[PDB]
Amino acid sequence: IPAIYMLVFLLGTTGNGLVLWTVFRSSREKRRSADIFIASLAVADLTFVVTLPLWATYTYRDYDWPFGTFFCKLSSYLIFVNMYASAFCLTGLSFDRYLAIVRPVANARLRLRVSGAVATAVLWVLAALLAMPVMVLRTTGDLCNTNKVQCYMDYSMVATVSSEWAWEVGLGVSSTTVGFVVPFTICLTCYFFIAQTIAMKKYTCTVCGYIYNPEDGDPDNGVNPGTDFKDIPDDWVCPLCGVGKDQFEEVEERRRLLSICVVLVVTFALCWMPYHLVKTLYMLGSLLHWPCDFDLFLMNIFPYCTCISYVNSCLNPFLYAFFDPRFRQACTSMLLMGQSRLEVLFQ
Ligand SMILES: COc1cccc(OC)c1-n1c(NS(=O)(=O)[C@@H](C)[C@H](O)c2ncc(C)cn2)nnc1-c1cccc(C)n1
Ligand SMILES: [Zn+2]
Repeated sequence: IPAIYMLVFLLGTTGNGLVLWTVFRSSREKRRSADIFIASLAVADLTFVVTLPLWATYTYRDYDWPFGTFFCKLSSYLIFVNMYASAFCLTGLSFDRYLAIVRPVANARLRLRVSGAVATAVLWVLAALLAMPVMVLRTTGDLCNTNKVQCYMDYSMVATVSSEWAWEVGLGVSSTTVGFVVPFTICLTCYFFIAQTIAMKKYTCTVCGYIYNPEDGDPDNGVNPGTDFKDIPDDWVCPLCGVGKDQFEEVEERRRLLSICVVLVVTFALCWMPYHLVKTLYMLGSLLHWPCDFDLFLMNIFPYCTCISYVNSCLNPFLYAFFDPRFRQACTSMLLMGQSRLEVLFQ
């Protein structure tokens, strides 16, 4: 348990430090549309790793904060700011893939570069405003131990004499809504509309090169616009060379940007679902009144839920090295940079 957290800090600073460097090293006119959200995700994951030496020492001494009041406020604020920001970056990535693949409006009216620049400014402004009450409510002090001080959320500042639970559940449910429920629903809607257009795959002639598009079809021969290639009558031949349906190959479009988007979302959902499910169940446990044995599990699973959420911060650079070919190409170029460095030092 303590050795695992120490490994995350080592893989986080070097991992996210590489991701941030690879995007910045790329040319001004050679940058991808998704790169603006990739760079912002790297900044969010990097600052998330900076809060680990404050959190790991706190867990070692079993809930003890020897840093201060301002450090308890800032670290807790940065943890939640980056919690919303990383989720909003994936929302931007999914919407970027939606506007490009689906295309709801005209190509000139879409403004993909403009929309991306607007979304990145709005997400960083929202993440700071939404996580703002966290910094205000967080304060250091003795709870029961007296000799050992702990950094906790003190609801007494805004709540009345009995509405202390109401604010914990009020801010708690909204955090799951803003940070997971709303972004994941947009993520699911984007993926659904993307798969909807892809559903009817293109077929190309291996003889002449006729690119059959299911959207346009072939109304000159009899194929209605919207007919799938498999739904086409068996008597139909190529309108350019007259070859059978058996001489056509399926267009397996190498959608690399969607592969980076899906993998990052799936891994995020696997690392954010146990943290958000245990939290919501604990908040609902006081209102719905769940059994004594059920609440005992959630209290012991939660410190491990915060562990797997920290894993996601250092797991992302590994995913860029397995599915993204652009990051793999810049990695080899980084060793070539070190090869010219050793060649310039001796010549
Ligand atoms: C803002 O970081 C903190 C700093 C110090 C202590 C903390 O506490 C565990 C957090 N913290 C908090 N506070 S909490 O809301 O008061 C929390 C204690 C809540 O009462 C609760 N829920 C579920 C159960 C079963 C019991 N009790 N919630 N999440 C995190 C967190 C931590 C690390 C990484 C991530 C992604 N998140
Ligand atoms: Zn043909």
